[PDB]
Amino acid sequence: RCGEQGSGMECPNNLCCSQYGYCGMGGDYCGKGCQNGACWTSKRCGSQAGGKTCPNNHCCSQYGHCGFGAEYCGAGCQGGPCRADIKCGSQAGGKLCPNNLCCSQWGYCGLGSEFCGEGCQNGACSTDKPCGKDAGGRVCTNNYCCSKWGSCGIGPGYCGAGCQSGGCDG
Amino acid sequence: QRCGEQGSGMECPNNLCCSQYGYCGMGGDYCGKGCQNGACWTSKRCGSQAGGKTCPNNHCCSQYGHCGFGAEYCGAGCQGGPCRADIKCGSQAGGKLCPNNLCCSQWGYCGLGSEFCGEGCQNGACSTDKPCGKDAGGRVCTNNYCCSKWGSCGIGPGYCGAGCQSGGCDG
Ligand SMILES: CC(=O)N[C@H]1[C@@H](OC(=O)NCCCOCCOCCOCCCNC(=O)O[C@H]2O[C@H](CO)[C@@H](O)[C@H](O)[C@H]2NC(C)=O)O[C@H](CO)[C@@H](O)[C@@H]1O
Ligand SMILES: CC(=O)N[C@H]1[C@@H](OC(=O)NCCCOCCOCCOCCCNC(=O)O[C@H]2O[C@H](CO)[C@@H](O)[C@H](O)[C@H]2NC(C)=O)O[C@H](CO)[C@@H](O)[C@@H]1O
Repeated sequence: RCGEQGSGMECPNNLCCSQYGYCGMGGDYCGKGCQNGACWTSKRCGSQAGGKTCPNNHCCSQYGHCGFGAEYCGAGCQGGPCRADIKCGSQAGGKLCPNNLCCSQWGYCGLGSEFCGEGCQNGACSTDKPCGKDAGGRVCTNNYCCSKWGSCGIGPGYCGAGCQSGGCDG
Repeated sequence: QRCGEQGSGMECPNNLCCSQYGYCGMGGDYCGKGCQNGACWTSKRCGSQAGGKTCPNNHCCSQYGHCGFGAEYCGAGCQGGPCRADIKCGSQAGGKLCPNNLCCSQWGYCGLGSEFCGEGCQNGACSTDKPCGKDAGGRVCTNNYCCSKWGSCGIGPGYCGAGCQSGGCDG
């Protein structure tokens, strides 16, 4: 299942999540009731939608609609994989990258070893620095949960029993 | 309920990692060894370097065939996903299809949204929903989409199952 019926799961290759939480293509999926993917009626995002982000890594246009191509990812792009470089980190007042993108040592948002590897400042860093009581009490970035084992992440093993800090369950 | 191979190739929201066990999260247990999609610490391979495989989660395929985001991945040499360069398609570019079900606009560019998927859309996830099959003079869908017994194009058991007239029907 996808969307609401499956913890916000998204379909592969821009397939549409129907109102019943099934992946497909055509009116019964992409038409009325479409939850995510290549929905015929584009989702709202950005300033026009209270800062809401686009699903499926779609770009948020200057008009607050989700999609792909120059009109969405080009000039005035508000979110998603915008064509413009996106600044983050201590170079930009500690600004986080949206959608868990990694902030590189240089203060740019992205994914891949150049971003998530050595010097990664926030997001889905691969550096896996220890947190919690055995790490001076370092809290994770992005409000990620610090597990009882002193590692940062999201999931029952991080946010559940023994969660030391972050988005711990409650 | 599950992601990855445990959940019909399902993908996590917001680049969350699908663990080797088909659950969504962040950190080593999900993004580390066994990660299936999302922000895997070891980026998936794509493009020419990997048999033309496309990146999951709509990540960019860099010139070197690794999945990710940023100028290094979506900029110069980008082979797939939301590349920064405009992507040509349709009659303007020899009837080329768009990847990942993206719509080919009236102008022959790949994208998503009404400008691309609306009037004049040539292939991909067009919202124009033009008829197919016995009542459309035997016309077939683009992208090898299934034509349902009802005469509409799509993918799913209602389109590809019983009564399927053309496309990638079941069997
Ligand atoms: C982006 C956005 O948020 N769009 C909204 C918004 O949509 C619009 O506002 N649409 C207005 C239609 C666009 O008309 C505005 C004029 O644009 C000026 C530029 O010239 C227009 C035609 C030439 N553009 C063109 O041919 O673009 C193509 O080629 C370009 C290369 O030159 C390429 O960069 C573009 O990506 C191409 N665009 C397509 C669709 O192929 O509201 C809609 C209704 O709620 C909504 O559905 C839509 O999602
Ligand atoms: C990371 C970053 O912030 N890049 C920024 C940043 O870029 C720079 O600062 N670039 C200037 C030089 C970078 O600083 C040099 C030190 O960093 C070294 C990083 O290591 C790069 C080594 C080459 N990597 C490589 O080949 O990766 C490929 O193979 C890897 C191993 O298999 C694999 O993990 C990668 O995924 C591969 N990369 C790609 C793109 O496929 O600012 C730019 C604006 O000025 C901005 O556009 C750019 O996005």
